[PDB]
Amino acid sequence: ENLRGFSLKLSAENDFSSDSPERKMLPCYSTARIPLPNLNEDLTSGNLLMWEAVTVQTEVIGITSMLNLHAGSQKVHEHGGGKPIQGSNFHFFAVGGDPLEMQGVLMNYRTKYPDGTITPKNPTAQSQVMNTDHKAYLDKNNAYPVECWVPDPSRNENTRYFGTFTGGENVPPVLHVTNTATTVLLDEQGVGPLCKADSLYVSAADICGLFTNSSGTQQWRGLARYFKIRLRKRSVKNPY
Amino acid sequence: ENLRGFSLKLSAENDFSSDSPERKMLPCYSTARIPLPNLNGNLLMWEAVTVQTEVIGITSMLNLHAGSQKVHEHGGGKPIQGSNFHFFAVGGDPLEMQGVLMNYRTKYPDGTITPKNPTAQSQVMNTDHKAYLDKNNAYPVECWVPDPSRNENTRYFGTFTGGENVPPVLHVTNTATTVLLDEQGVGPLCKADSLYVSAADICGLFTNSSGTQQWRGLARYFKIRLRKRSVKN
Amino acid sequence: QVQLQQWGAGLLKPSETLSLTCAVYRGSFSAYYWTWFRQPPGKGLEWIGEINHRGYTNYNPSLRGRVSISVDTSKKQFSLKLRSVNAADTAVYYCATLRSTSGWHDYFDYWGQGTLVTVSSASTKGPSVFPLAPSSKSTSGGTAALGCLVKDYFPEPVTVSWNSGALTSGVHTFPAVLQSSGLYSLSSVVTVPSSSLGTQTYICNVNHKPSNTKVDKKVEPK
Amino acid sequence: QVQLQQWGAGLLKPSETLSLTCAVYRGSFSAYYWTWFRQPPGKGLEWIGEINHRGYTNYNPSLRGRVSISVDTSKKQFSLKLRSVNAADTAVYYCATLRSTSGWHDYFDYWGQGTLVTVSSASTKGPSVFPLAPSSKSTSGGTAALGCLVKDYFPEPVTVSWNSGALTSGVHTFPAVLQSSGLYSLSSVVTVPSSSLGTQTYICNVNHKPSNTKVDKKVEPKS
Amino acid sequence: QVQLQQWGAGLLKPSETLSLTCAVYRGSFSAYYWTWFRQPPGKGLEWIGEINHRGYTNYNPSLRGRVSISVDTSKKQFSLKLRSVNAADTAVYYCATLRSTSGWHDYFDYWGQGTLVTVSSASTKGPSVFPLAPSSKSTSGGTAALGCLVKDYFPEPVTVSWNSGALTSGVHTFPAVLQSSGLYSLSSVVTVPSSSLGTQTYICNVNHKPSNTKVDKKVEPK
Amino acid sequence: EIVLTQSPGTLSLSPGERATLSCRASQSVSSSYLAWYQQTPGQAPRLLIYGASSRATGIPDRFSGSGSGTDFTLTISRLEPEDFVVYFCLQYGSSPLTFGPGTKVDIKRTVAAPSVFIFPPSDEQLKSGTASVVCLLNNFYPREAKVQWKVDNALQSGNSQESVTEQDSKDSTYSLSSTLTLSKADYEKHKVYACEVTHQGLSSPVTKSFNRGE
Amino acid sequence: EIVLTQSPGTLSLSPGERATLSCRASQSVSSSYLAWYQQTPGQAPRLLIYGASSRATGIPDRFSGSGSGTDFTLTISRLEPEDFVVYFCLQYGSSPLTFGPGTKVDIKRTVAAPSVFIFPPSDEQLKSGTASVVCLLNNFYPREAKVQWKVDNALQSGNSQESVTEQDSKDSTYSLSSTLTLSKADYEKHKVYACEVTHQGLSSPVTKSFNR
Ligand SMILES: [Cl-]
Ligand SMILES: [Cl-]
Ligand SMILES: [Cl-]
Repeated sequence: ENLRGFSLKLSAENDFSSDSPERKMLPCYSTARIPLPNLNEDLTSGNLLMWEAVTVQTEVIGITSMLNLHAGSQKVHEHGGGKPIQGSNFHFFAVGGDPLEMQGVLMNYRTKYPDGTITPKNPTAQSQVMNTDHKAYLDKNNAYPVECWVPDPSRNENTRYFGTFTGGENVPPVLHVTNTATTVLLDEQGVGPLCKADSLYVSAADICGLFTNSSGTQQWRGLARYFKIRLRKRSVKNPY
Repeated sequence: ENLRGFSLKLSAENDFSSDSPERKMLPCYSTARIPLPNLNGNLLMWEAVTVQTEVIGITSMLNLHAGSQKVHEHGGGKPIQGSNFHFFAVGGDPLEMQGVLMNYRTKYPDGTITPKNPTAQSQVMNTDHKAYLDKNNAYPVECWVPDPSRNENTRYFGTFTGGENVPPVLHVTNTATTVLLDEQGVGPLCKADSLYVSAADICGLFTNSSGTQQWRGLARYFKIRLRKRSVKN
Repeated sequence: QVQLQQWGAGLLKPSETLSLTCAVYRGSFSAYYWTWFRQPPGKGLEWIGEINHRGYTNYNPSLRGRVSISVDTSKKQFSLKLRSVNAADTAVYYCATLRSTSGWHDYFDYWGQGTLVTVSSASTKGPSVFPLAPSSKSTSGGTAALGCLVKDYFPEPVTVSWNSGALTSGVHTFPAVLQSSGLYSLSSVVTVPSSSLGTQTYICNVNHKPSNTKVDKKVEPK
Repeated sequence: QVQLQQWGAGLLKPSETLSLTCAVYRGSFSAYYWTWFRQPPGKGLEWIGEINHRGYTNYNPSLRGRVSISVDTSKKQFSLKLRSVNAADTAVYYCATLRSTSGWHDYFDYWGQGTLVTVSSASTKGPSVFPLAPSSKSTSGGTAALGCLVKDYFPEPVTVSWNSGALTSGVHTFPAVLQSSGLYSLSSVVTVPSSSLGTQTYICNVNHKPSNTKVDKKVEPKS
Repeated sequence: QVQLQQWGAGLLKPSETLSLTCAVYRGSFSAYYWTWFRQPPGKGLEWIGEINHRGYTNYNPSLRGRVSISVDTSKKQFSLKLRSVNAADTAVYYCATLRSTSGWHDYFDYWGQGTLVTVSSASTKGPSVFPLAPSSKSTSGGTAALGCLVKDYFPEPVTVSWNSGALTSGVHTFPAVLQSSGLYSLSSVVTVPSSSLGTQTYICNVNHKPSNTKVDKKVEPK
Repeated sequence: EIVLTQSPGTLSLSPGERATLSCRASQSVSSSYLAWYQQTPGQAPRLLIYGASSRATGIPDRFSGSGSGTDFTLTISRLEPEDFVVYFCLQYGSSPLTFGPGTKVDIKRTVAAPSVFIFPPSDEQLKSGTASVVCLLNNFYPREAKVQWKVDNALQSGNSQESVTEQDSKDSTYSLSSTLTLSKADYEKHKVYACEVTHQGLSSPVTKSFNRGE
Repeated sequence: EIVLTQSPGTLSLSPGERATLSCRASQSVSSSYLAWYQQTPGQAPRLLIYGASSRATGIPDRFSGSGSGTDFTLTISRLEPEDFVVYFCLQYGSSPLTFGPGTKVDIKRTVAAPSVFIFPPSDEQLKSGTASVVCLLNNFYPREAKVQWKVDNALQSGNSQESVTEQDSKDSTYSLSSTLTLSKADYEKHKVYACEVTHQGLSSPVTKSFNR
């Protein structure tokens, strides 16, 4: 309850045949459904109105908290400051009018995933490469482990997603903040995500790197993501 | 059969005169022929206009609990890192390749297609070493590169990043498109209603608790937009 | 792979000061809180107290005033001192770390091997080994019971085998009891076929290392 | 460069406990599964069991719950205890690792030197060394055959050389045969030029380490 | 983790040369200014001087040009020489570093264990231990006082315990006083129930290590 | 200090079954700072769970913890043979750190009555001036057994000591020794020496006895 | 447990030829977890192949493994002299790990007749009260040979023991010792001691014999 935004310390060197990660050691994708105002006087009119996502401004919140090198981080050397958060990081966001659609891929198909996680069902050796059986909706917060799931480029017709993975022992975190940067969400046809049932879906994973305790134990550190989505009224044909 | 997407562990320090790599230690180019709908006043060919592509399962490398050497005492597993190669091609013919070897005296094993009758010149440029990427899991990545002297009907893109500790850096988005049209506004023309997709996505080396290293690869997705082009002959 | 090596005098006399040292190998001395526990014979565990590399201490009030914990950063050692010991201080004493200096979130499970600390004025004494002879009153439904009473030894331990370790089946060696004398007593018994009493020889092999006492007692029928 | 050093008492009487230790002298103790095998004389190998650095064990059912394996992480050692030994436990026992803690895909080939374990009620006895003298009945053209009969010793092994290891050409030291007595016997023979008899001296050097027996028997032509 | 190990002869006659060495056992020898301090008995501290690894020195004018500090970079040692010592040079001498070669902003707190230096014409001498016997004149309302006078010893220190360290409650061991003779004296006292005077034995255990004097004086009622 | 109570005192269950062990605190344990330890006889405690629900490095996934405030549970999902030992809870939310008194997990088997054997003193002991009389209760289940010494039908008290083996690895039974100690003088003043055994496996109390000088 | 059978028991080929060794399992070996080991006399096993087809660190490329499920092959493409030793398969797909009984690879050579030598017991042994009579069959090929003891033309039955060397590293031959053991008493009851040797390289069976 004190280390909100951290994982349980990382286990290492599990046999591929005996790999049973703790639930609290596994970062999961974040998701929220944002209710939007009803636009429709009625649902009988020839044309109806739907919210259309046009742009998103987004950034990671609290990046300067990593300038705390006094709280619990291993000294870099004798008399030195604490070790910065560093190592493998993943920065991902999606905006859609439907839940994010995901494809399952595993490091280890024999991993025994714990209760409270949703992971690829009936995994095979093919699950370590591409097994098209592993399709999920990001339909639950704090459930889909980041290590099991990626955004599915074969689907997500009504979602725009953006991710960067930087892997490595000592990878430096590099994070930008500005309220002047906008990502356009309109497709080739000039249409943004259309918000079905007056619902906007925001999804994120922001693993900033590993925190190192004085012992050498490592914990994932995550930070919140802000979304500001510009929406416009789009006329559609009444499907009823 | 349990470590699909991994190579056999890397041998090291073979004599150049006695270099016999194990077949399952050698990553190969991936290729597939995609059959297209049959089209045939003027004859019609499918023309590849754009490709959307990304590496699938990049987040699987956040598993630092399965079998990777601890970074230090009490630490998490070592991330996949080191030399990586990210390559894709889209064409209306099989990818055309040029052979170049680290060591012309390498004895390549049965099941690989590698430069035939190699000489010392095969370590630089030997124009004898021409191949079609005409078989999946056969042409070792270390022996072959896309041939810039050919591939008139293919578009190819590759980045090699070499080094012990190179970090994998991989982007995913369904908003990025690569245009396949040439200077004349003509994309690859799909001969015999066939589209050819080719890839190599070596992400880096996985390190076991022993310090042994294995190549990790990931699948590549392709979405190709095609249009009907009127052609003569 | 933090390694805790425990040493100090395990046999103390009443009124003396207990002195134990824990040496840290294959780990950072500065990175952990160093803790002492004790477990009295057949009882639960008591937290004694703890120290860090800068010498900041916290003690259990249950033995406060009597307890001192110290660190030697040059030797990567920490020590326990317990003053005015009596019979109630008899326990296995453990050095340990339960967490790093980062805090309780970074929880650990490194323990020393433990020191058996016996508080007693009693002198080192080898046992008398008496036969528990098989008879009509020590036979039941085709099985006969025999044994050895290993009486009046100090300190623990004594080891018992039967026919030089060749007889393990049916053997029960009981935990030692502390007598009013301050000396220990243990019984070792074995059940065998009643028919085997005439044919087979049964010898208990008792070793008490502290007194260099080795007894090979033939147990014969009454 | 992972190095396994093996030791422990090889000579046991029936019902006793076999105790062997393997030291890991180079390489990470925590990175491998540590395994015991045995090979009875002139047979194939048997898997006994294995352990990791946390002490998790798996055993062959064939040993009938008589087997225990332990680790000492402080000494980087692992040990085998086999209870209630009998004649069928006679074998060379090997410590090894076949794979890292990453699993069976990460396969290795590090073996100890092996320990000859003999289980028998027989007592330690040095060999009698009898000459096999060259004569008309043991000579053929330019070749004379001579040897030493190394009879009635326990346990294995014996080492035999000729002229302190200077004579190796034409030497045949036969595998030991276990006699009804529970004692071992073998011959060592050599073929040499018949012209060299009397001119060259032929001495078999017999060492039986378990009984501290050293014998240097001069083999001279028969009368 | 800088560790300072201090040694040198502590007992000196007037006019002799004090010679102390400090060894830097862990930490960079070249990275710190190396300093000597002294603390006279029951007084504050005096800065003697300092040196860096290149041998640049600064000295306190108070020592009247009698002081030399040197470095041995091969041994990672620095030394104090004080010439023409007198009684006023009696002190605990400490080696230390207060800052790195980067300057006074980079301030440190590494100290040697200290060396007791006694400068005196007196020669090493064990104490006479006299009882302070409990009486009518040393009894008040159910409390009796008793003690030991540990008289005419040199140099410091002496240790005193009661009943081999078993009696600590009510014990007061006074600081030593230097007499006009140049010999030390101290008293150790304990207050006990008046009822215990006939029954309970009271022995003060005096150890003066420099003279190899051990005394166990029984203090009985007068 | 915070007082921890553990329930039950003894848990009797079969290999492969689910074990649920309870730890209750006299007041709220700050930050759910509650650890579970396993102890095998002759070894230091072994951490299973910290922070109420965090599994320790290298601990099998069959071990899990839950709870907060005053109420905590250790679950062993599928009991292995090595799990039939002692479990302690430790609170570290309040100084001083305090442990519960422990729960023993024992292998549930069918009820087995003890085989009762009685042993007179040896002649060599009696000559030395002491009489040790031993009653053996062998291979019984469950552990609960009462031994009563009777000398010439007079119930004895203060002059006996009892010792019990750990649950046997082969047959999952207990054994008990009771030793009656008298002086040679007091021993020779009486005739009938009897140990009376009460146990769930017996319909009525069983007496084994001898007459002095049989 | 999984039972492994190896074929043939003994394989006879010349240096430079291709060797094919078979390992067959009583049931399917999970994940093709089949290893091939070489054993030279007096040494621990040496890993050649793991995972049915993966060549171990530093192993020459002339060694290759193939197969899956129940049926596995070790191929030695061009035999070197050091390769003429014992080969074991190991399955590690099922607990317990089990080995095959092994295959010996022998050098195929021209037929060589044994030189037959007989040694009477030494005087020193006779003094001790025992008579060991040794018949040496030296440097023969192939391995198949019959030795029969006759004492005063009476065939012996259960008082002889045979020992055979492994194929010699220099000349690729076998040698065989046959030892007749009698009491001094039984030895002194007879005159003629003969060992009769039968072998493909001999025109007729050869008798080597002595009086006393
Ligand atoms: Cl799925
Ligand atoms: Cl070519
Ligand atoms: Cl080889």
